[PDB]
Amino acid sequence: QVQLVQSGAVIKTPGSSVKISCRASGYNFRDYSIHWVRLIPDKGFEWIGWIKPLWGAVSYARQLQGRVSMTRQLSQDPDDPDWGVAYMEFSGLTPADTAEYFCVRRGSCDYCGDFPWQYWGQGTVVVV
Amino acid sequence: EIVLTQSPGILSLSPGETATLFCKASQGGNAMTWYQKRRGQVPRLLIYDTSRRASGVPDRFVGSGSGTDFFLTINKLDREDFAVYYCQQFEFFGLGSELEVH
Amino acid sequence: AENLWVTVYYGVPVWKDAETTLFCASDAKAYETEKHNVWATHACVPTDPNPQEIHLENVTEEFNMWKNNMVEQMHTDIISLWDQSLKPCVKLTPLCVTLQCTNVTNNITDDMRGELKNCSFNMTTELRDKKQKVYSLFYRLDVVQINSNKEYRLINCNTSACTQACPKVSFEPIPIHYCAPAGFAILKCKDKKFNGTGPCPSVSTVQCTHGIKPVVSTQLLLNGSLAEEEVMIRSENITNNAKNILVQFNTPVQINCTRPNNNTRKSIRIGPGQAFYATGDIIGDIRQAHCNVSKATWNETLGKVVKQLRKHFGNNTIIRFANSSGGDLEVTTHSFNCGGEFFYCNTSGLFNSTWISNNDSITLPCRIKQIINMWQRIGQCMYAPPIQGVIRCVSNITGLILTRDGGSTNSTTETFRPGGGDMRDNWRSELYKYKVVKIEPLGVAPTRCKRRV
Amino acid sequence: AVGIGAVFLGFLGAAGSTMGAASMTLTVQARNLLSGTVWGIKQLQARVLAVERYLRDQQLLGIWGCSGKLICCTNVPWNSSWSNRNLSEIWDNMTWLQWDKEISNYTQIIYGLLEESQNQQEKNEQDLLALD
Amino acid sequence: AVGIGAVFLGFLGAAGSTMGAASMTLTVQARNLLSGTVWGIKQLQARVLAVERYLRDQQLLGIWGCSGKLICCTNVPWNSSWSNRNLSEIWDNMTWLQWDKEISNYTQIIYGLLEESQNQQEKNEQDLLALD
Amino acid sequence: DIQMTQSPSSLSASVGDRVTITCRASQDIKNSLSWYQQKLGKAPRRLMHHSSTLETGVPSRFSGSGYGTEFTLSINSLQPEDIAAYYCQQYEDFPLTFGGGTQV
Amino acid sequence: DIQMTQSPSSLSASVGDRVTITCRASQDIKNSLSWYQQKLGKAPRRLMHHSSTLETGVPSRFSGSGYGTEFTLSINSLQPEDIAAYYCQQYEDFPLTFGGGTQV
Amino acid sequence: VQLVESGPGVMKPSETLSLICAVSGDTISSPYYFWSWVRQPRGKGLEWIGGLYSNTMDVYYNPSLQSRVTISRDTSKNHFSLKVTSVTDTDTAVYYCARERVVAHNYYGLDLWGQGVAVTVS
Amino acid sequence: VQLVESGPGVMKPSETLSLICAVSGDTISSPYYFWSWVRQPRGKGLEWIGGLYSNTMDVYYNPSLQSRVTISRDTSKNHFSLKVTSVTDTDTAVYYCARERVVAHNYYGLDLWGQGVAVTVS
Ligand SMILES: *[C@@H]1O[C@H](CO)[C@@H](O[C@@H]2O[C@H](CO)[C@@H](O[C@@H]3O[C@H](CO[C@H]4O[C@H](CO)[C@@H](O)[C@H](O)[C@@H]4O)[C@@H](O)[C@H](O[C@H]4O[C@H](CO)[C@@H](O)[C@H](O)[C@@H]4O[C@H]4O[C@H](CO)[C@@H](O)[C@H](O)[C@@H]4O)[C@@H]3O)[C@H](O)[C@H]2NC(C)=O)[C@H](O)[C@H]1NC(C)=O
Ligand SMILES: *[C@@H]1O[C@H](CO)[C@@H](O[C@@H]2O[C@H](CO)[C@@H](O[C@@H]3O[C@H](CO[C@H]4O[C@H](CO)[C@@H](O)[C@H](O)[C@@H]4O)[C@@H](O)[C@H](O[C@H]4O[C@H](CO)[C@@H](O)[C@H](O)[C@@H]4O)[C@@H]3O)[C@H](O)[C@H]2NC(C)=O)[C@H](O)[C@H]1NC(C)=O
Ligand SMILES: *[C@@H]1O[C@H](CO)[C@@H](O[C@@H]2O[C@H](CO)[C@@H](O[C@@H]3O[C@H](CO[C@H]4O[C@H](CO)[C@@H](O)[C@H](O)[C@@H]4O)[C@@H](O)[C@H](O[C@H]4O[C@H](CO)[C@@H](O)[C@H](O)[C@@H]4O)[C@@H]3O)[C@H](O)[C@H]2NC(C)=O)[C@H](O)[C@H]1NC(C)=O
Ligand SMILES: *[C@@H]1O[C@H](CO)[C@@H](O[C@@H]2O[C@H](CO)[C@@H](O[C@@H]3O[C@H](CO)[C@@H](O)[C@H](O[C@H]4O[C@H](CO)[C@@H](O)[C@H](O)[C@@H]4O)[C@@H]3O)[C@H](O)[C@H]2NC(C)=O)[C@H](O)[C@H]1NC(C)=O
Ligand SMILES: *[C@@H]1O[C@H](CO)[C@@H](O[C@@H]2O[C@H](CO)[C@@H](O[C@@H]3O[C@H](CO)[C@@H](O)[C@H](O[C@H]4O[C@H](CO)[C@@H](O)[C@H](O)[C@@H]4O)[C@@H]3O)[C@H](O)[C@H]2NC(C)=O)[C@H](O)[C@H]1NC(C)=O
Ligand SMILES: *[C@@H]1O[C@H](CO)[C@@H](O[C@@H]2O[C@H](CO)[C@@H](O[C@@H]3O[C@H](CO[C@H]4O[C@H](CO)[C@@H](O)[C@H](O)[C@@H]4O)[C@@H](O)[C@H](O)[C@@H]3O)[C@H](O)[C@H]2NC(C)=O)[C@H](O)[C@H]1NC(C)=O
Ligand SMILES: *[C@@H]1O[C@H](CO)[C@@H](O[C@@H]2O[C@H](CO)[C@@H](O[C@@H]3O[C@H](CO)[C@@H](O)[C@H](O)[C@@H]3O)[C@H](O)[C@H]2NC(C)=O)[C@H](O)[C@H]1NC(C)=O
Ligand SMILES: *[C@@H]1O[C@H](CO)[C@@H](O[C@@H]2O[C@H](CO)[C@@H](O[C@@H]3O[C@H](CO)[C@@H](O)[C@H](O)[C@@H]3O)[C@H](O)[C@H]2NC(C)=O)[C@H](O)[C@H]1NC(C)=O
Ligand SMILES: *[C@@H]1O[C@H](CO)[C@@H](O[C@@H]2O[C@H](CO)[C@@H](O)[C@H](O)[C@H]2NC(C)=O)[C@H](O)[C@H]1NC(C)=O
Ligand SMILES: *[C@@H]1O[C@H](CO)[C@@H](O[C@@H]2O[C@H](CO)[C@@H](O)[C@H](O)[C@H]2NC(C)=O)[C@H](O)[C@H]1NC(C)=O
Ligand SMILES: *[C@@H]1O[C@H](CO)[C@@H](O[C@@H]2O[C@H](CO)[C@@H](O)[C@H](O)[C@H]2NC(C)=O)[C@H](O)[C@H]1NC(C)=O
Ligand SMILES: *[C@@H]1O[C@H](CO)[C@@H](O[C@@H]2O[C@H](CO)[C@@H](O)[C@H](O)[C@H]2NC(C)=O)[C@H](O)[C@H]1NC(C)=O
Ligand SMILES: *[C@@H]1O[C@H](CO)[C@@H](O[C@@H]2O[C@H](CO)[C@@H](O)[C@H](O)[C@H]2NC(C)=O)[C@H](O)[C@H]1NC(C)=O
Ligand SMILES: *[C@@H]1O[C@H](CO)[C@@H](O[C@@H]2O[C@H](CO)[C@@H](O)[C@H](O)[C@H]2NC(C)=O)[C@H](O)[C@H]1NC(C)=O
Ligand SMILES: *[C@@H]1O[C@H](CO)[C@@H](O)[C@H](O)[C@H]1NC(C)=O
Ligand SMILES: *[C@@H]1O[C@H](CO)[C@@H](O)[C@H](O)[C@H]1NC(C)=O
Ligand SMILES: *[C@@H]1O[C@H](CO)[C@@H](O)[C@H](O)[C@H]1NC(C)=O
Repeated sequence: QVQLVQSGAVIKTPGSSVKISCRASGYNFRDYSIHWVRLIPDKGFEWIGWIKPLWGAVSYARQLQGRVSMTRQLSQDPDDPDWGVAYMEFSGLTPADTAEYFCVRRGSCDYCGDFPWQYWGQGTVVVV
Repeated sequence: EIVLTQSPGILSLSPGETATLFCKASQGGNAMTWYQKRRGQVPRLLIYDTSRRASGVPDRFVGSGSGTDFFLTINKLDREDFAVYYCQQFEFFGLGSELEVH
Repeated sequence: AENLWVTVYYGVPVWKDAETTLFCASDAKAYETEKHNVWATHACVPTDPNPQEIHLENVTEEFNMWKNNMVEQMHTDIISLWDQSLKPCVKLTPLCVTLQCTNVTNNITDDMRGELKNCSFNMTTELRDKKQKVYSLFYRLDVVQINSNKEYRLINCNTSACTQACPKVSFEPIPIHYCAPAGFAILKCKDKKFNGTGPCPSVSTVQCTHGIKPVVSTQLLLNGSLAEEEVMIRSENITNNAKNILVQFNTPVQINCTRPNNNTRKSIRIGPGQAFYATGDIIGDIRQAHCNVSKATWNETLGKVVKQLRKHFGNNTIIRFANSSGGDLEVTTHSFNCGGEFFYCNTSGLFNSTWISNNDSITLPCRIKQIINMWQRIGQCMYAPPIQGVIRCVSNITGLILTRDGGSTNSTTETFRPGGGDMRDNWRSELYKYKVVKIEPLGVAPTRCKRRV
Repeated sequence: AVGIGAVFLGFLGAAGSTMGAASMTLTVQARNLLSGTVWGIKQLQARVLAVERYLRDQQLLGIWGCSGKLICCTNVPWNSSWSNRNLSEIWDNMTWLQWDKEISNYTQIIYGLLEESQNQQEKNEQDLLALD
Repeated sequence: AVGIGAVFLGFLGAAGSTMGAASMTLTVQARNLLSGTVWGIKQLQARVLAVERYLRDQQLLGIWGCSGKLICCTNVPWNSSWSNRNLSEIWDNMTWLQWDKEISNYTQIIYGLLEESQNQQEKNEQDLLALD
Repeated sequence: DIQMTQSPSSLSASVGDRVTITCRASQDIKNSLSWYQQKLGKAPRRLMHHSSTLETGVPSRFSGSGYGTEFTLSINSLQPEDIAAYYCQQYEDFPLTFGGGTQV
Repeated sequence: DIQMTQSPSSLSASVGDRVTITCRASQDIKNSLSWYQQKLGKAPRRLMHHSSTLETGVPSRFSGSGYGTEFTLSINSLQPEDIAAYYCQQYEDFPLTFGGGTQV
Repeated sequence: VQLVESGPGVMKPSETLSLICAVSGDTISSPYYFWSWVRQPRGKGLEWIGGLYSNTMDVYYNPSLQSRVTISRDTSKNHFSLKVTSVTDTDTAVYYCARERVVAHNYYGLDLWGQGVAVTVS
Repeated sequence: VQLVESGPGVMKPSETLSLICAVSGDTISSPYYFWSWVRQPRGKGLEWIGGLYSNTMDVYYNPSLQSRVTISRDTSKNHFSLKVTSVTDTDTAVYYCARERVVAHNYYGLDLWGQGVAVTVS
């Protein structure tokens, strides 16, 4: 099994900064490029970001450069190279960003490309 | 950027049948991907790389197509699948195709 | 007659695409200074000189570099003989002691953060019951503050105790000639304009491949083999913003990089025969190590790569360059090896210009690490020993590694940012020209001939 | 011809020629099928994979109409449904690479007809040299 | 016959049949004689033991009257003291398993007799193609 | 490759009759035919294997005889469900080939 | 092995002349001769390959013709540097063999 | 025990006809059972496609249709598959997968069949 | 680009005749070039010794002198060497190394020649 756990729904104030964890376990972490996405009320989707965790190299969509960062932490022990933790620090909130965020993984399928994201997480809504 | 358009948008049909969604990318040859999402839950994957479904999803779902034109076929519409359906290549998404109880 | 008959023909040249192992070769010049002063001298054989390069006729062979084999097993092979050049060296588990550490005796200014920490510690001696107080110089990317008093520890010691490199073994790459086992063949495309996949219409079989030097780099793949005349980008595919657009150009950019801090090697005996090496005293004048590139060649080569990068996007496209965007330390810099030392040099000052559709030297600063964690495994560190003298080396920048940002909703500026990431793409530019095939003989073909009974 | 006017006899040397040109230089693909720590295990399994492939092809050649003969006729006639070509267009125009794609679906029926033709001919030689 | 009424052509598939039945399906025991850390040393020595056994049997076959022919006659008559049986009781009643026990004591005289017969016939062909 | 030929083709008899259908081969098979009965839109229910011994679940009102190449089916008491297809099929050498088709 | 024979042997013509020199083989070569011109104590400068098309750096005052086995060189405009050796050479099968020798 | 086939039938010519036959109640790894694919278009006779045994590797076809058809068999899903590439109009037919006894090694089998599925190619 | 040969020739019969030919300006590892050693004694004809290609292994000679002569080629010094063992008095000759185009693969070559050296054997 492959599991993604998020954190709970946070109601916030305007102008503030939020931190959403995304903790992953059940697989070999350093193969799979992790992505981060949003769902607004009645807007459909739009995509935020992507992170390779073997060195943590990131990129974004065009409307989020310089207010968001994503870091990661690997496992520092020689017994369990499985689990990884991604942090999304998100700063500069506005009433437009009132949404739910999902961290998400390209799965282990045989006809995968990259961008068919298979495994999703249970999601966190945030309202400012 | 490449803009998507789905063919039914809102649909309100009958169970037991077949339905072909069609999506229409603006430049062709793509890797086409299909998604089924229930309301207020995790979206999971239906079809990766335009044809082939995942493990542990029912084989009533088949994706087909080529070029700039991509069909999503469902045969024998069961009671579970009243949801919304999305189609995507990489960093964009469709508007959202909904299939409804009528 | 009209009733033709089958003959089995043996040894028809046809081929099919396959997957197999390959096999080394090197020069004779590597064996003159002998017996593991560089790696792979006890591993694999000398070549035949003059690789028998046979061009063919009227054949169109479909090449592909992105689903290619043989670039995976170079990535296993370099790691495997890296482990085979680190097995018989000395483990450094008695080094991880609490340090008493201070600044090096330098005129401190408040803005410049000091790169040298002079630590002294307890260490065992050759006799196990006597112990010595010894002192060393360390770089601030290799020491952490454990929690008035300032006691420090080495950074690896809550992960794994790890291994000193032997100063017998060198680090400069000898070329490796990859070569085919009996029953396979290696095909080379020889077109100039060739962007990766599809039919190449002039192929050549070869016995062994050409000179490939495995040189590790993160951005700015260096000492690489140039193109033929133009500048070519290559991609997996361009509009996906996850796979690395890698660009290779013709004329090199000469890059001079140096450490001027004059170092003294000092040997401390850990116990019986464990000759630990450390930095001794810094003489001369303490500086920061730095890389240099010439301005005019950089401006003209960046003009050539924006000229051949505009073809995939339309002609009215503003293209700028930013520096690297985040992550840890060995993807924001370009990181490279020079003569037995590791460098991590902050390349903000190269990739910063916009372009419009209508004596002179750039310097860039560079930090020095000593514990490296090569290929990001868990229980491994290679400790480099330090070398005497002012270290300097020249090299040739050839090819760059670029990932886009997700530029969206109609506005025609598209940023490019360098950041290498994966180790394979410094080899896949070196090996985009070969594929392996399996010969399958015994064709079957008709003629007008019947066997006598 | 040879020399300065040669379609090149090298290894795989005439691989895009017409099959009438590749009907001569045929030992040049045969004789380059033999020659050629933890690394020696990889080297030895390369060489025993090579000689196991060569032994499987010698054993598959031998139980048909030819032991080692390298040009080998047999006694099953040629079917129109396999190629529907004339002789002149495959011996005067077509390449072996393109031939192997034209007849790739018609493999593993020709080898079955070869096995039955050779086995029935060997029992015919057995009964012919038995009764005399 | 075949199919639903078949004494089964499988690997070792008719091993208890009579030798007239096992005289047909004979390539089926030939072609399954090739195919197939510290563990790879055991694996490679299994495969080179297999191909060394197969090469010793091909070389022992070849210096008798047949190179790779799979059904092979020669020029020495059959002695009464080896079997004392009729033809019909070994081709219509007896199995190959029982036959290998019946001629178990009469091995290593027949092979030397084949060697002398083939070597004298090869020198007879040598002088007969010499003197003309 | 062995061809099979089945005679007769199109039949319609009364109740309680005894119908015979023969079939012939192109080379000698001597022990090897099987008989199959296929109703309309259904799977073929096998009469028998090896032309002289029957299958369980089928009564004694069907029979097959012959030896060598020409073989013969005989139904001695015709029931009203017999208006269907029947097929003799060889199993001498690969490929298997059925009969032509019996329209009774 | 293939022998070659070059006829005639020795000439001395006046200026502006047209000299013809033929050579014959022992089996049919049909496309394959090359022509070489060697001055005194010097390397042989090649006239042509394949008997009908020329080398760069050599003018149109030389020619070769023929088909099959007998082939023929012609110089239509003799220059005073032509008093030298010439050779036709086969490249049909190994070994290559030259002509006899032209003393013009 | 019943043999269930699957596969929709309406397709375009020169394409990918694929049929699945699977067992419910027992397993396909039982020894000595002849597997057969046999087609029949309505108005025409019984046409033989494929036949093999349950417990070997060597597989057999009809040579007159052999470049169009291939068969497959695996026990991880207990699937028995027919594949047709380059379908003409002469394959609009009902199709039968069949499990038959071999009669020398099995007196105790059940001569199982599929129900036959109808594939129509325009 | 010029080919320089070397080797003095004043020796005794039945001995070690050795000649070196080398390139200056370019390299011998360039593909598709016919290499040749061809001798000529004065008063006698143009005699063919050896010829090979630049990019294979199989080498060729004249069979009438083949036990006397052999050839060698290596790119670490860019040497193209002639060896004659067991000489007679019929090797007092000028000797030429030659680089020729193969005309089906090379329209753009330079048909190169050495100047030839004179060997006199008493
Ligand atoms: C891209 O490609 C370029 C081109 O090769 C490459 O640059 C080369 O980098 C290497 C670094 O490894 C340089 O090699 C060193 O060069 C110095 C100086 O060499 C000059 O002077 C000598 C005369 O002494 C000449 O013979 C020579 O031709 C040069 O002109 C040498 O001193 C170095 O040798 C020492 O280091 C080796 C490694 O330890 C030892 O094996 C060797 O024995 C020498 O040891 C000496 O120092 C030890 C400690 O200092 C001491 O213990 C010993 O006793 C001894 O004193 C080495 O040859 C090379 O010169 C560069 N090339 C050029 C043209 O400058 C780039 O590195 C490459 N890019 C990348 C990223 O790799
Ligand atoms: C990669 O390389 C590039 C350049 O090669 C680096 O970019 C520059 O980095 C510096 C920081 O390292 C940037 O910031 C500048 O630093 C000055 C240092 O002043 C210090 O000391 C005084 C007194 O001790 C303090 O008051 C001060 O806060 C600092 O602690 C600042 O003074 C500069 O301030 C600027 O703005 C203020 C007002 O905002 C003015 O008063 C100043 O005069 C000055 O204009 C400045 O902040 C510098 O900007 C970077 N360059 C660019 C172009 O952005 C990268 O840091 C390097 N990265 C890595 C990872 O190596
Ligand atoms: C990293 O940190 C270490 C501490 O662990 C520093 O090491 C010490 O550094 C100081 C500064 O140089 C050294 O002190 C000097 O010692 C000289 C020699 O003393 C040695 O020898 C005598 C016997 O002759 C012993 O008694 C003594 O204990 C030492 O072993 C003195 O000569 C120096 O005096 C200076 O001033 C006089 C004034 O007249 C001058 O005439 C002299 O020429 C001289 O300039 C001074 O006292 C100390 O010895 C070091 N300790 C060790 C163990 O080496 C490192 O310096 C620091 N790293 C760097 C790079 O600075
Ligand atoms: C990486 O990205 C590019 C584009 O995003 C993509 O390359 C594309 O490949 C396909 C085929 O490999 C190209 O498709 C061709 O386009 C014409 C347009 O008229 C069509 O006729 C064809 O497309 C379909 O036809 C095939 C049969 O011929 C079908 O089997 C198939 O499903 C195709 O959909 C023709 O093949 C296409 O043009 C390129 N794109 C570009 C820009 O050249 C590549 O596949 C991507 N890779 C991944 C892993 O995403
Ligand atoms: C792939 O490349 C090979 C290598 O070149 C190629 O084989 C040869 O091709 C050339 C031309 O492409 C052929 O040359 C001509 O062929 C025609 C018909 O085949 C002949 O009529 C020609 O004869 C003329 O020349 C004679 C002397 O010059 C004249 O006397 C005569 O009157 C004719 O005018 C000439 O031979 C050549 O024959 C083939 N080689 C062989 C062995 O056939 C091959 O064709 C290329 N394949 C493809 C698919 O392009
Ligand atoms: C082995 O030792 C290494 C060094 O001794 C460890 O590496 C360090 O790991 C920490 C994370 O554990 C990295 O980050 C630091 O974390 C603290 C705590 O963060 C808090 O502050 C933020 C601020 O908002 C808050 O949001 C968080 O929720 C936390 O409450 C910070 O205060 C530090 O400034 C720093 O960010 C270090 O960067 C990293 N150091 C190095 C040199 O790598 C390593 O984790 C150890 N491994 C194990 C298994 O113990
Ligand atoms: C190298 O090893 C020596 C020997 O162990 C270390 O010296 C010892 O360091 C400890 C600190 O953990 C000293 O303890 C302290 O002593 C002071 C008085 O000096 C006392 O007030 C404190 O409460 C504390 O107990 C200890 O005295 C000292 N040993 C001796 C004999 O004095 C040394 O720290 C190590 N490192 C270096 C850089 O020398
Ligand atoms: C890539 O280029 C950009 C553009 O300059 C770099 O952004 C700048 O980076 C410096 C270093 O972080 C920032 O300086 C500040 O320094 C103080 C001193 O300690 C520190 O406390 C601050 O938090 C900050 O680090 C500078 O503000 C920043 N500029 C902007 C607009 O963000 C970027 O760092 C470069 N990337 C790398 C990896 O160097
Ligand atoms: C000795 O090194 C320490 C750090 O190891 C320096 O201490 C502080 O360094 C920071 C730089 O990040 C400065 O901003 C602080 O002002 C420094 N504190 C003090 C008290 O200086 C220190 O500067 C170095 N030198 C000395 C003489 O202690
Ligand atoms: C790489 O370039 C080649 C040619 O340079 C491209 O191949 C064909 O290019 C022509 C020219 O526009 C197109 O009309 C064809 O449709 C292309 N064919 C195919 C199969 O792609 C090729 O598309 C380029 N590929 C990439 C990844 O850049
Ligand atoms: C770097 O340091 C070394 C040694 O620390 C210096 O080498 C000395 O050079 C002088 C020059 O005449 C010699 O007399 C000494 O014997 C050398 N020292 C030793 C220990 O051998 C070198 O000069 C320094 N380089 C620079 C550029 O400062
Ligand atoms: C890198 O260093 C080399 C030498 O270390 C520099 O080459 C010299 O350049 C100057 C400037 O024209 C010339 O006067 C010298 O004759 C050159 N010497 C040699 C040996 O080439 C080179 O310029 C440096 N690179 C840069 C970008 O400055
Ligand atoms: C990176 O780009 C910035 C602007 O995009 C450069 O900063 C300017 O540099 C010019 C050249 O001296 C000055 O005239 C401007 O005043 C600078 N503006 C600011 C806001 O600093 C910067 O020089 C570039 N970095 C490098 C290393 O060249
Ligand atoms: C780095 O670039 C230089 C030129 O910028 C290369 O130098 C030329 O290399 C060829 C190949 O050996 C020589 O024929 C030229 O004569 C060289 N030029 C000069 C001026 O000497 C050099 O080869 C490149 N590579 C390395 C490893 O230094
Ligand atoms: C081709 O083969 C089929 C069956 O394999 C056969 O019916 C047909 O007669 C054959 N035709 C020829 C010309 O051999
Ligand atoms: C041979 O088979 C392939 C698929 O295996 C098929 O696409 C192709 O059409 C076949 N060849 C011919 C000539 O029909
Ligand atoms: C059988 O062998 C013995 C000796 O080997 C010989 O004396 C005897 O005549 C042989 N008999 C026959 C029938 O071959």
